[PDB]
Amino acid sequence: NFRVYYRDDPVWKGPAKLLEKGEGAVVIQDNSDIKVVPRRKAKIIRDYGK
Amino acid sequence: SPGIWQLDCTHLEGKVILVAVHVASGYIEAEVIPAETGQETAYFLLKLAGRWPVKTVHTDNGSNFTSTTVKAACWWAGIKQEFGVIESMNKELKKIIGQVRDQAEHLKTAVQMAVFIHNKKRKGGYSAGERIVDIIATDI
Amino acid sequence: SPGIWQLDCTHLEGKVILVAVHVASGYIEAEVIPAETGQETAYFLLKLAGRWPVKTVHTDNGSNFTSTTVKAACWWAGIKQEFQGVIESMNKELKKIIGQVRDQAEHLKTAVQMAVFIHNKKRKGYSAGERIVDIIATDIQT
Amino acid sequence: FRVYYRDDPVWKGPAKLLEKGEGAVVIQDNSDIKVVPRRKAKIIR
Ligand SMILES: Cc1ccc(C2CC2)c(-c2ccc3c(c2)CCCO3)c1[C@H](OC1CC1)C(=O)O
Ligand SMILES: Cc1ccc(C2CC2)c(-c2ccc3c(c2)CCCO3)c1[C@H](OC1CC1)C(=O)O
Ligand SMILES: [Cl-]
Ligand SMILES: [Mg+2]
Ligand SMILES: [Mg+2]
Repeated sequence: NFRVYYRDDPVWKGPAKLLEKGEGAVVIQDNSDIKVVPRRKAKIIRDYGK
Repeated sequence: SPGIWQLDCTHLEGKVILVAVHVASGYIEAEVIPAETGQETAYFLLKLAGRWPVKTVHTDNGSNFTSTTVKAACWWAGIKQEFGVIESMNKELKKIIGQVRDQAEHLKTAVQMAVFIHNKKRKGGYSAGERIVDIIATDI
Repeated sequence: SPGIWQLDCTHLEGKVILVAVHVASGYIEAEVIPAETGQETAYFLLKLAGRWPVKTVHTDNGSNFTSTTVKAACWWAGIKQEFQGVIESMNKELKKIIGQVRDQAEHLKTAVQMAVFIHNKKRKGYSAGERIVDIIATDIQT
Repeated sequence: FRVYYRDDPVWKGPAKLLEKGEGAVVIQDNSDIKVVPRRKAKIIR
């Protein structure tokens, strides 16, 4: 439903699983690694086309 | 299938031409992009997906097609990615461009003239532009 | 008529958005052009004419629409030019969808195409993208 | 079969194509016989 794309490296990483959305950061899981990414450096894109 | 497309890049005069073909009809769309990047490729797909029911896109392993930006566009638009119709179409497009090249200053103008000529030509009888509209309307 | 279109330019973030609407269906196509000139307008029409059976285009008296470059493009593609409500109402509708999704993308051109996608895929059920394909295919098959 | 040209950066035309040379084109615009260089002419079929 939701997929998160992020930057750590200007190359955009992802897609990652959305674990939690905070007011200043998002918690994601890329592969087996849990990452905390600020809101400004993340893109939570929904499968709108469906 | 009415929703399968093939995309690939061809080159003329040092410029990058991104071509999309509707496999079931031969209908084509092309655009000269300033760089062969995932950002330009994803923007091309977003425009295409808003015009036609794009369900599956078949490309080679080009770095612009496997880029993260394209994956995000296909995910948002609900497009599935899979990795000789498009190759035969690039040569067909290149041939019409060479026949009309001297009629325009810019290559991008000749490209769209060639896309116009290809999509409007009947077999001998429907054109590729008529077939894709026919195939999609029947699917509705 | 299945071949009547309306074209007009709107502005957001200092950028020029050229919009084309299929009157009989409400289907839209938009593009952010680097300049509001006849050359950019003619190139847009050449892409549109290779896409749909464009027979008549209705515009205002903007200098880009009355330019010689656009007249040359309309002649080559066999397009008749005529010089309101539909495109004016569609510029506001497009701007409304862009404002709802603007923060989802860095570039304005990404938001315009997301809004074009949203507008053409929204049903009522019949969506605008389904209507133009249905209207044009009915003219072909009959 | 149609010639657009520049005499003024505004493109003039359409004019009738009479002859296409390697460095110039002979055209008729309105009732005038004009001769225009190749670089300042658009010969569209
Ligand atoms: C730059 C330029 C300047 C003047 C004109 C015309 C005669 C005034 C054109 C032009 C327009 C339409 C057209 C053709 C040429 C040739 C065949 C298809 O229809 C162009 C054209 O680019 C513009 C984006 C289309 C180009 O690439 O030459
Ligand atoms: C510049 C940039 C960088 C990274 C990405 C993505 C994160 C991988 C995207 C992007 C691509 C597709 C997409 C979205 C964003 C959001 C919703 C619709 O689908 C863009 C995008 O521009 C690209 C020409 C579309 C923009 O304007 O933000
Ligand atoms: Cl937080
Ligand atoms: Mg390739
Ligand atoms: Mg206007």
